[PDB]
Amino acid sequence: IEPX
Amino acid sequence: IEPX
Amino acid sequence: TYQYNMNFEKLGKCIIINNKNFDKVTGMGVRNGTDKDAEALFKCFRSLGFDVIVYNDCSCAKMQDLLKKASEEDHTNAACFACILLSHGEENVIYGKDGVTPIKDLTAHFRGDRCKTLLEKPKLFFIQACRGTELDDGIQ
Amino acid sequence: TYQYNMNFEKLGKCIIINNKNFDKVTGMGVRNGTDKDAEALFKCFRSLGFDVIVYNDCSCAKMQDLLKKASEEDHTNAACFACILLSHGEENVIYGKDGVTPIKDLTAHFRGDRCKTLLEKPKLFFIQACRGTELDDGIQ
Amino acid sequence: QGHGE
Amino acid sequence: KIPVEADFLFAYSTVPGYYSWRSPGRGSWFVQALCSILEEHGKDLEIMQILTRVNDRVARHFESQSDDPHFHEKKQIPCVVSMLTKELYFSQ
Amino acid sequence: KIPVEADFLFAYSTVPGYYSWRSPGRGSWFVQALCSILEEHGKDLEIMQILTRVNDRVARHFESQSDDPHFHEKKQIPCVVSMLTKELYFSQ
Repeated sequence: IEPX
Repeated sequence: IEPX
Repeated sequence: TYQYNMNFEKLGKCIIINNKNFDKVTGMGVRNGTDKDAEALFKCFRSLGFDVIVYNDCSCAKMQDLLKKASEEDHTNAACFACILLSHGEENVIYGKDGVTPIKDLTAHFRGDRCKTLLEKPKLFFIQACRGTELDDGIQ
Repeated sequence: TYQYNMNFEKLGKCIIINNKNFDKVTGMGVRNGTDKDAEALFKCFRSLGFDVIVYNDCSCAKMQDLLKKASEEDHTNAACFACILLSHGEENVIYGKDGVTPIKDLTAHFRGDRCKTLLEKPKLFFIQACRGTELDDGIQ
Repeated sequence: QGHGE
Repeated sequence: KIPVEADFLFAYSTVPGYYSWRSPGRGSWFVQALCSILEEHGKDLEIMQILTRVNDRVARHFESQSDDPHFHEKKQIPCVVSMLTKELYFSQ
Repeated sequence: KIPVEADFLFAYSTVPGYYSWRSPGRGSWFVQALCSILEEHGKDLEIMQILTRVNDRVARHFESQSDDPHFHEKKQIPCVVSMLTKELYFSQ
């Protein structure tokens, strides 16, 4: 999962 | 009136 | 379902912080009318079924400690928690008679990891205080 | 008496800003998956009755202009307005492909005194973006 | 609409 | 697991960066409204329905007056921040 | 008069100061949840009811998975800021  |  | 479970021995604790007088050094003045708010709020939340406690002219330290200890009490038998803050304020901050303290630090005591007995229970904060000095002149 | 009047010819306009690729100078990476969000959102708001348009990889200036112009359109026959922002961001700001811009400046164009045709009408903003670097480890 | 407990 | 920041609700008397008005004789606008609505519906409406009516009351039935023109004919709109995951009713 | 700041609603994917998670193959948590709730109740629920279910859906159905333990098993809760003066329904 990637952050924003 | 007065501010808070 | 979709509603918070309210089947508890009691609705919960309601903490009211009524700050009227401040130290000269803060540059803040007397908040005339605040006692009227506290009285109405207490009568009101008592009618709702809360165990209300009213504190007056608290220092920043007193405010932090007061809430820290409330967050350390056992709320297992309560459906929720309420806190009302009446004072001077600027953006993200509230005045103690002493000076200024972050609203975030006041409410952090009740995070899910620091107050396990209020986990999954609604935690309410009503805040009557300024958040800067912008004016809304209105329209129409 | 307690509901917004929805008896208009249009539900309203809906602006979707889909930012996926950013200028290397910003140091931000590609937001893979944002296209699925955009398309999912498109169908949804469309189903609600919104006239939605999607703008990809917008610059800060483009976003500002987009919102400004929209605020200068005639919403007399619209029930409300909606805007969705998908991008990188930080506390109070959101990324354009070329940098950051204050979210406040994007929304101020719709103030009651700057967009008479939306006065007393709901103005909705949905924001998918970071607001800091804090982590929520959760509990129990 | 209709809001109900 | 549950988010540590979940289930909080902040009912602010005013929006970020603005003043908040208080009457030395009747009390602050936000509180006057809050108690008024709670007295009538605190036992049969959802917390958000209550605060929304509070928002409407403060915004409509209140306009300032002061010798200082910089504080004359001013308005106010409260700010509700919700992280609640369920609907909240104070009864049954 | 009407406050110039009245009738605004901000639905943030996360609370102030925190991260907001996105799945490269499924999309961000906040949007996945928002769309699924609107697809099923956008026509029969009030805006705050919808967004509250979104808060719950995000806070419960999701939990991160990453190689970097610092991003492992992370949670999220959206943030709704309402200055709305009435109830909102997308119908009739």
